[PDB]
Amino acid sequence: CPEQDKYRTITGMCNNRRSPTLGASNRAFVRWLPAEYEDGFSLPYGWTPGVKRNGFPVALARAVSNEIVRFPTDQLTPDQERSLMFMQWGQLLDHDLDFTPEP
Amino acid sequence: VNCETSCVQQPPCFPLKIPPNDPRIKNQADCIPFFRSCPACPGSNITIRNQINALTSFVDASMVYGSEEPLARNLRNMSNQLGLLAVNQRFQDNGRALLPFDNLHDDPCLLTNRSARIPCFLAGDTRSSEMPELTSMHTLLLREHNRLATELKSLNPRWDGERLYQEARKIVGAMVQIITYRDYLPLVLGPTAMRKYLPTYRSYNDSVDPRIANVFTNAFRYGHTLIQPFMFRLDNRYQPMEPNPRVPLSRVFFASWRVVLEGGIDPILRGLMATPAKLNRQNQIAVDEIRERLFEQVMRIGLDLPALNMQRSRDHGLPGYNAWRRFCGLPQPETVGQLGTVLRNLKLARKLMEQYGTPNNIDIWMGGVSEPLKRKGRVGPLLACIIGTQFRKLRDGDRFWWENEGVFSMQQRQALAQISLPRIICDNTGITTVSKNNIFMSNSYPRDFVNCSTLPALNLASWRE
Ligand code: HEM
Ligand SMILES: Cn1ccc(-c2cccc(COc3cc(N)nc4nn[nH]c34)c2)n1
Ligand SMILES: [Ca+2]
Ligand SMILES: [Cl-]
Repeated sequence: CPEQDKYRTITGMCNNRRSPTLGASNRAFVRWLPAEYEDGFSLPYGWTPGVKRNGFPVALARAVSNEIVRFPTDQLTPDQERSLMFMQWGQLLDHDLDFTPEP
Repeated sequence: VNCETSCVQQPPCFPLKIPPNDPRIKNQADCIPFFRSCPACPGSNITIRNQINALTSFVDASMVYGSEEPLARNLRNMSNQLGLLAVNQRFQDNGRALLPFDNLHDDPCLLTNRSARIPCFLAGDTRSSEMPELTSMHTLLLREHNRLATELKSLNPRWDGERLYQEARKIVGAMVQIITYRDYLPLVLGPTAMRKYLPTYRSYNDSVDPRIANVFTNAFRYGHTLIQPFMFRLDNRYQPMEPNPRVPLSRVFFASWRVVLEGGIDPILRGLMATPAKLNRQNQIAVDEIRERLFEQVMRIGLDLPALNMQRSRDHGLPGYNAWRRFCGLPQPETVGQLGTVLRNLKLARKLMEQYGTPNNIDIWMGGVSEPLKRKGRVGPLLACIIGTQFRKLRDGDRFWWENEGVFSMQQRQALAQISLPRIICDNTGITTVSKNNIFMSNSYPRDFVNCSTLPALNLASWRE
């Protein structure tokens, strides 16, 4: 860490001088609550057929989508007080904050 | 093994199985492809599985510059000491810049159109090409960097190639913070949460952890509910620019050819400012373009984005709805009656309670988007908390935050506060009729539209050396 600095680093490194990898790139997400898994450490809920979550069976995301997210597109209520640019900046800002890499 | 074509559940695959009597997939053996998120610790049985953020949590405009040193260089125009960002040397938008092209093996953009043979673009974020409306914002921000670099070069010709890039970068990131917290966030939270989770900024705090919370990644996907099933292209008179003025979203994903060979950024931005966003309603959550036809042009099957969000939250081992309500100090519904009261919709409470069994098991995005919106805000109290809590941390925990003492002068700060995204559109496009402040509210032409002259530009006089 340099004693005096005029600009930001490219990796976010050194923004916090005490914990220099805080907010920096290619580092683990902070957790605001402990993680919740089938085995308690790795396997996601839904993983093992049979295994229930908090006493209840694990609902398929596709089924939750089919039954709670689906509607006929012709019925779409347009927002009066919001532009499509509002939806668009959120994505642009999100892409400044997080990217969970996959294999 | 190969999540892309295989429906077997061997790591790193976690494929989404098809339920009986599915509206689209009649093949039960088939499934939605899924690649588990990368572990911060591969193979360990001691650490509780966590995931990586490949980006700088900071509102520093890393989607412009890059969050990795090699990509920060292979994005700059190294041929001159004008410190600009490199551009497309093969294509232009009425003489104006276009983001450069990226060398890719498995290029998704090329599969949207064989005949055009237009690949993905190259920005500080791999997702720049995912949609032309996003390519538009990306193209605008790069243009505004070279535009600032030039306006600073003529002001201080005694400045080198590095100083120019850094000083325009500084200003860019600051404009991202200004539009985020002053314009975007109040219209996300509403006035109530905006005063609770984001009170008047005091000064930088080194004891505030500026990382992104594992939850924020799934929670901030609330925007999926604001998705319009078409890309809206508009002429210089804000009228349906033909051919293809309402192009279905399943034919716009990755289609980079639509920017280069179908009008450029200008018709996309006009249509962005003038078209209303989709309204999240308890019975109308997200569109079937993203729910049935996601990346349909580039994949063996179209994905279901709202479902991906849910499986992803399980992959990230996220605690359900009730855990987060508590985290936020909000009541925790335990039954359909209680949830009915929480959601202010018993029909939804019953449908969710049928799927989940208890609201404890309700996947964070599912429960967050199901909640009724705040006053003047586009989320309920749970997402307002998660989102708000995170943005508080990214502001007070940012040592290069625009308002912080030393980043900019008393003078530059005065200059910077005059900036707005319409003004950014005025200077980087051939668009003259612009969204009258607030850009994110304004959605009807000409009722909420003004001219480029009626907007003050950013004075870079305080920047002189
Ligand atoms: C263009 C329309 C959009 C599409 C097609 C889209 C698509 C996606 C997809 C496919 C993912 C990864 C899904 C997964 O496999 O887990 C994703 C993640 C994400 N999206 Fe969206 N999205 C869009 C708009 C937005 C909007 C409007 C927002 C918020 C304002 C947003 C916020 C997020 C966030 C936070 C993530 C996780 C990012 C990460 O860390 O990797 N998205 N989106
Ligand atoms: C290096 N590399 C690995 C994967 C990619 C890549 C590039 C463009 C789009 C996509 C899929 O689409 C999204 C993924 C995501 N994690 N978040 C998003 N938000 N909107 N769309 C999103 C993945 N690049
Ligand atoms: Ca960043
Ligand atoms: Cl190029």
